[PDB]
Amino acid sequence: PGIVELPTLEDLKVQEVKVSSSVLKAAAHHYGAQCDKPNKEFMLCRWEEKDPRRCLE
Amino acid sequence: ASKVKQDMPPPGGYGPIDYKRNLPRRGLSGYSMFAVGIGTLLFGYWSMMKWNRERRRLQIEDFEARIALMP
Repeated sequence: PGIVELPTLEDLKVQEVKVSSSVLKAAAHHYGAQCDKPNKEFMLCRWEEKDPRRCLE
Repeated sequence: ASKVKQDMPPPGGYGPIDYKRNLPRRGLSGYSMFAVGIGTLLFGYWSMMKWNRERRRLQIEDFEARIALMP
């Protein structure tokens, strides 16, 4: 029934945010205030496409 | 040939001895106890109201932190 398309391992690499959960919780309110626009763009893409392979950028 | 000496009651008489039932009343009225209980209940209700509303606000704050972190 057709092959499944998958991104290459090179396409999945990105600079990683490597702080623990407590750091994120401490900074969460200001992070949601400051980085709102790209996060909302990503969530809209995610909930409209219904496919994680289309919202990687 | 001295006087007769025998175990006997003392001159005049022995002191009166109690025998009747003695159970004092020793209590508050029912109205006072009911009033104290109802007052305690109302005070507890109001304190719990304040604390539960504060806890609801705290839960909302934590949920908002999770929402911020989700993307």
